[PDB]
Amino acid sequence: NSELDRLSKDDRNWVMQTKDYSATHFSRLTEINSHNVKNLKVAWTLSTGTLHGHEGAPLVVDGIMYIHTPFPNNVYAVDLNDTRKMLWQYKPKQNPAARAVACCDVVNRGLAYVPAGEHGPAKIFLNQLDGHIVALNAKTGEEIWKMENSDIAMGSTLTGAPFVVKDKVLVGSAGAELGVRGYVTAYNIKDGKQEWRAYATGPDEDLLLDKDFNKDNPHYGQFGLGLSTWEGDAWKIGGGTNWGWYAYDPKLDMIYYGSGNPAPWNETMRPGDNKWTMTIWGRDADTGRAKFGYQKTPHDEWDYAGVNYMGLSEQEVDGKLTPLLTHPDRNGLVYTLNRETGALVNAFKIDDTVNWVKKVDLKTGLPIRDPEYSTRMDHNAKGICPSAMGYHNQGIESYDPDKKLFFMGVNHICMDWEPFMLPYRAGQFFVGATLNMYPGPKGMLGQVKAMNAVTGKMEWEVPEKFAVWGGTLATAGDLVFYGTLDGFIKARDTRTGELKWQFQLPSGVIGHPITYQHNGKQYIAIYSGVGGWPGVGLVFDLKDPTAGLGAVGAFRELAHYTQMGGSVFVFSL
Amino acid sequence: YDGTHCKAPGNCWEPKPGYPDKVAGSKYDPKHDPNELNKQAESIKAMEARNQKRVENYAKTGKFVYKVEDI
Repeated sequence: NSELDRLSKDDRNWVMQTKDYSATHFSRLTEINSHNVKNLKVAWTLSTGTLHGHEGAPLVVDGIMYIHTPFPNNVYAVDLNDTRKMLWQYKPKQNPAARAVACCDVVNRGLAYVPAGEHGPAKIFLNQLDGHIVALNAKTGEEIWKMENSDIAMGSTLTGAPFVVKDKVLVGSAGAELGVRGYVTAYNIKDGKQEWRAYATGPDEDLLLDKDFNKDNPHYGQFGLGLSTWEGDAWKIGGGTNWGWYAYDPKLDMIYYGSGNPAPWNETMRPGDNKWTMTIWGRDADTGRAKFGYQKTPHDEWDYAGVNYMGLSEQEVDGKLTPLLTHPDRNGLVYTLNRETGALVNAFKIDDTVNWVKKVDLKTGLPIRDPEYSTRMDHNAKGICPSAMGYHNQGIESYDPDKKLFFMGVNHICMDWEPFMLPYRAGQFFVGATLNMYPGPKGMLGQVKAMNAVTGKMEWEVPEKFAVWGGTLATAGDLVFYGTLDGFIKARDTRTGELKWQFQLPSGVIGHPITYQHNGKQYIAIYSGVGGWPGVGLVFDLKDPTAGLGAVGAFRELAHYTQMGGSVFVFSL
Repeated sequence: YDGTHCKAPGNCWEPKPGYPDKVAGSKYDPKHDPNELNKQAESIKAMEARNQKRVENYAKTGKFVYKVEDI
């Protein structure tokens, strides 16, 4: 959408969760900088009125801040000239049974926005846990249209944010832990009409492939693989849901996202490559037809769900300036591909302790597996890094184009794993593995790292007591801001990693910071409200270390530092 | 199974030592009920048909109505 793209370039706005179609999470604002951030104070605050994990962050457009919650996914609008009043509210009525098919808390990654419109007025889009895509009038909160994307009776929910591209809004999927076969859908923003729907497994017509699919890298695989890499009809329940983030290159008119893990977690029940789960896609915007598809994790054994963010940049590769995507996967590799051809440029370990894979051979594109860290029936596999929580999860990260560095919140979590046999019944969980998690070999649960994604050169690395889950915001002030699960917002100098500021929020953070200018002043805003997968033990009062899909044991200390919460904090000088 | 021996481009799966090429008829046979397998696709067809009703009604009247019984 060219007008949304133009609004994203204005520092008064934060128009999409990823900030802009490149997912830079980088602000050119410098009022707040490495030399004065120690004086940052709380300016004002809001309560969201819910508990549970608060993922994503607010949007700001045309002087209005938009806030969203976890289930029941309430939405509200605040005029930034009158911060105490809610301009409008939208309060969905959803079946409470939606909560029972959410594996890892009732999180929602947030709103999208489109400006007015041949279509006509400016709209806010909300994905509800219960599977509905909702278009609201951005100024009044009036419900314009609402469509059913996903059915909770099949264990199929929504948790990823909508994504606006031209006259379409894209809606993902969720429920791979319940055998949901993944699909992404484009709806027309005017009337909610479904334009196209691309599945992650099964016959080629369902996958929605370009005639020239993977022409540039035929060794990735081309046609028939969404059937031929499964045994029989196991693809029908085969996972590949897309609940993370997208990027878009308007010049190529291509959308990029990752499909999630295959189902069940028990690898022995689904022999084959399981394509096209775990895949980095480049799809044409109008038609949804994939121009490339790279499978990062063939035949997944570890739930390295391939949904993490895609950060676009333009960098030199062997002296030639190249359009790229960079993608820190759950599997502990950082992928950089040519975002026009899909060619692999690099795939390096985000931390050297990753052990499921020895290395990725860049010519074949294949990860060379270490059978010592495989999983399989009738074996308890021990010491695999990463755990299923990943060395990177759902946090949107940030890119400083002047330094050519990505800044990432990283997890340091390892696991034991043993599968078990179980039947598929629609609407029931379909996991089939028992996990125990714990800190990786360096001994802590989190890190923040700065890296060059072409060379793999780490500029700096620092430990964090817990996994850094919510992603990052970087600025021309030479700062990277992030929240921690234990309930801080922090700012570090981007040249060195040095900690310059910290503030104690009410609750842990699982979303990202934003920044924007309003009436000539810079603000930083963030949600506080712990939950999601690391917070499942404290949110649901669980005590068995293997509960919460193995997260409970690893995160058992978190409840010593934070309670649930639900608030927005806004800071300024 | 190191992931590098490929039967065809994009198809490199091998059984681990001692495990079967095919699961059907093995001790690891998932024995899925074809009827359970088909439920989510049937549910999708039904949502798609309801949504098309809502779209058609909007094109006909110029007013959005969610509840398909009220059309």
